Amino acid sequence: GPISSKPVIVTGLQDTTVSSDSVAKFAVKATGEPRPTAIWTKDGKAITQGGKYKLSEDKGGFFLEIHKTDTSDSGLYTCTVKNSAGSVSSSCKLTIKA
Repeated sequence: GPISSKPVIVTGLQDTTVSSDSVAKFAVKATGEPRPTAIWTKDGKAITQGGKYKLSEDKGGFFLEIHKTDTSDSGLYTCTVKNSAGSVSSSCKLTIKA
Protein backbone atom coordinates (compact mmCIF):
# COMPACT_ATOMS: atom_id res chain seq x y z
CA GLY A 1 0.00 0.00 0.00
CA PRO A 2 1.04 3.66 -0.05
CA ILE A 3 3.43 4.67 2.65
CA SER A 4 4.69 7.72 4.39
CA SER A 5 8.33 8.63 4.88
CA LYS A 6 10.07 10.43 7.70
CA PRO A 7 11.62 13.68 6.47
CA VAL A 8 15.21 13.57 5.29
CA ILE A 9 17.59 16.51 5.03
CA VAL A 10 18.88 17.52 1.59
CA THR A 11 20.83 20.60 2.69
CA GLY A 12 21.39 21.48 6.33
CA LEU A 13 22.36 24.56 8.29
CA GLN A 14 25.92 25.60 9.08
CA ASP A 15 27.49 28.02 11.51
CA THR A 16 27.25 31.58 10.24
CA THR A 17 28.25 35.13 11.14
CA VAL A 18 26.05 38.09 10.22
CA SER A 19 26.57 41.75 11.06
CA SER A 20 24.41 43.54 13.55
CA ASP A 21 21.83 45.88 11.99
CA SER A 22 21.23 43.41 9.17
CA VAL A 23 19.10 40.39 8.20
CA ALA A 24 20.20 36.79 8.77
CA LYS A 25 18.99 34.15 6.33
CA PHE A 26 18.77 30.40 6.88
CA ALA A 27 17.46 27.74 4.52
CA VAL A 28 17.00 24.00 4.96
CA LYS A 29 16.17 21.76 2.03
CA ALA A 30 14.39 18.55 2.94
CA THR A 31 12.01 15.98 1.54
CA GLY A 32 9.27 13.78 2.98
CA GLU A 33 5.87 12.23 2.39
CA PRO A 34 3.58 13.92 3.26
CA ARG A 35 5.34 17.17 2.44
CA PRO A 36 6.71 18.29 5.78
CA THR A 37 6.52 21.58 7.60
CA ALA A 38 9.10 23.31 9.77
CA ILE A 39 9.34 24.25 13.43
CA TRP A 40 12.24 26.54 14.32
CA THR A 41 13.81 27.28 17.67
CA LYS A 42 16.36 29.75 18.98
CA ASP A 43 18.29 28.27 21.93
CA GLY A 44 15.36 25.92 22.42
CA LYS A 45 12.72 28.69 22.37
CA ALA A 46 9.94 29.07 19.86
CA ILE A 47 10.50 31.17 16.75
CA THR A 48 7.20 32.40 15.40
CA GLN A 49 6.17 34.60 12.50
CA GLY A 50 6.23 38.32 13.24
CA GLY A 51 8.21 41.46 12.73
CA LYS A 52 11.41 39.78 13.92
CA TYR A 53 11.18 36.36 12.30
CA LYS A 54 9.90 35.73 8.79
CA LEU A 55 9.27 32.09 7.93
CA SER A 56 8.47 30.60 4.54
CA GLU A 57 8.16 27.12 3.06
CA ASP A 58 8.14 26.29 -0.68
CA LYS A 59 8.96 23.17 -2.69
CA GLY A 60 11.20 21.45 -0.24
CA GLY A 61 12.82 24.59 1.12
CA PHE A 62 12.26 25.87 4.65
CA PHE A 63 13.38 29.45 5.17
CA LEU A 64 13.92 31.68 8.19
CA GLU A 65 14.91 35.33 8.13
CA ILE A 66 15.91 37.16 11.30
CA HIS A 67 15.31 40.86 10.81
CA LYS A 68 17.06 43.81 12.46
CA THR A 69 19.82 41.68 13.86
CA ASP A 70 21.42 42.51 17.14
CA THR A 71 23.65 40.90 19.73
CA SER A 72 20.75 39.07 21.34
CA ASP A 73 20.22 37.09 18.11
CA SER A 74 23.37 35.03 18.59
CA GLY A 75 22.79 31.39 19.45
CA LEU A 76 21.62 27.97 18.38
CA TYR A 77 19.08 27.86 15.57
CA THR A 78 17.32 24.55 14.94
CA CYS A 79 14.94 23.73 12.13
CA THR A 80 12.83 20.64 12.77
CA VAL A 81 11.19 19.32 9.60
CA LYS A 82 8.14 17.25 10.48
CA ASN A 83 5.32 15.27 9.00
CA SER A 84 3.01 12.56 10.30
CA ALA A 85 5.81 9.99 9.76
CA GLY A 86 8.34 11.68 12.02
CA SER A 87 10.87 14.47 11.98
CA VAL A 88 14.48 15.39 11.46
CA SER A 89 16.33 18.57 12.34
CA SER A 90 19.27 20.62 11.25
CA SER A 91 21.04 23.21 13.40
CA CYS A 92 23.73 25.83 13.51
CA LYS A 93 25.25 28.55 15.60
CA LEU A 94 24.67 32.18 14.55
CA THR A 95 27.26 34.74 15.57
CA ILE A 96 26.36 38.42 15.35
CA LYS A 97 29.32 40.67 14.64
CA ALA A 98 28.91 44.09 16.17
